[PDB]
Amino acid sequence: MMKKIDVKILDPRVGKEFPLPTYATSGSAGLDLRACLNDAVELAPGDTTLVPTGLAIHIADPSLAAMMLPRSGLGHKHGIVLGNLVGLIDSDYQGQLMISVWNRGQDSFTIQPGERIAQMIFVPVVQAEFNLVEDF
Amino acid sequence: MMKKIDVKILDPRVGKEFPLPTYATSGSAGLDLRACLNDAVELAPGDTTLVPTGLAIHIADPSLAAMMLPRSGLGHKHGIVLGNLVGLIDSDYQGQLMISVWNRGQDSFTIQPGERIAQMIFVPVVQAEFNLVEDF
Amino acid sequence: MMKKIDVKILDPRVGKEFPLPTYATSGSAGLDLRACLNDAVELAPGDTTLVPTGLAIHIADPSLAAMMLPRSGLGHKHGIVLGNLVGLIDSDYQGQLMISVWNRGQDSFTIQPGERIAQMIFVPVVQAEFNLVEDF
Repeated sequence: MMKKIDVKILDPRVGKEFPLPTYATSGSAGLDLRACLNDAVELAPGDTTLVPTGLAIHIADPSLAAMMLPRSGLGHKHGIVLGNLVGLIDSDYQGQLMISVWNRGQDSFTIQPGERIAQMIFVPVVQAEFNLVEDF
Repeated sequence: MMKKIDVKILDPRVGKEFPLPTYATSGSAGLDLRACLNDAVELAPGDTTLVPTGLAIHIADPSLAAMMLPRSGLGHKHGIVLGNLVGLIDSDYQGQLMISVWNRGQDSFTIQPGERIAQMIFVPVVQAEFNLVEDF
Repeated sequence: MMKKIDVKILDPRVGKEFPLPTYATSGSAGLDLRACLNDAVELAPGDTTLVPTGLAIHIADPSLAAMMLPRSGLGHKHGIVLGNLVGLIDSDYQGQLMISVWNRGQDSFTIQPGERIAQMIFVPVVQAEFNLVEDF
């Protein structure tokens, strides 16, 4: 229920110090993304930080998009979610996948190099052709 | 535009004290989920709580996933949203549907037993097969 | 990869003072929505406001829904996101598209008339037919 998606590695630690993203089970809908950091980053309550993944994708098919969402436990239990809430990746975006991380909780939290911090899903998207009407 | 989805009832009050989820209209995209609580829960500004639904689903088809989102009025007018922002349910998750509720507002809010507190949609998902390239 | 969607203009400034929504590129997944305001609105940290778009859509096909999400830069860099996090538009909703805007940041921000403040995507949705089982 695949679609081949081209991926390029931007940081030499990817696949060496921490693995490439993989589906945990065959019924899994998302892939976990990990923090490609040189040093751990401490987020006080309310802070946001942009975390690199060391990866770039090229979806290429305009009928597909990817969405980045918070990991469920981390968001619910530690208040570690995305600063833009939900990240949308277009079929033509070819830059590095960067994760906006926001501490919406009451406690400081430290992101460690290689920690899984977000999940990404691939969903079909439709481009609307607007038909202007004066009344429905 | 259905797909039959297996559902199991975990709490005897479901369908008795509050009904099973149903689509409001035939053009409705989501189903409202209700709080299966013994007692009302009061959320001060900033608090989060995990609310049981008394329900479990088994999507089973790996081409489909479900997403849980805030109810629009409650989120915009009362600041009652999800602590993990958007909840993703995999085709192989078979445990109880649990809702992470967060009061992102300035006022306390009390969740009453049986109140509709989130909505869920079923969307097609694609599993990516990564093709490693050195350049796009 | 279109679907024709009926659109009705509710405010005479739309298409005159600021253009109708358009896909930036042919591989773009979302459309940016702009604030249809008479006066700029200043949001202090924590405030929410409901912003009209001057537009109404009628999806009409029950197999499609639209989702409204924060713009990535504005959400990550200025803390300007949606108060209901993610807005869902049903195939039968025919009222004006209204955007719940929340300042989740630490600074005040002023929304100017015509500014792009959210993005919308059209995604296929499936209506579940529940099959009650006592065990999976």
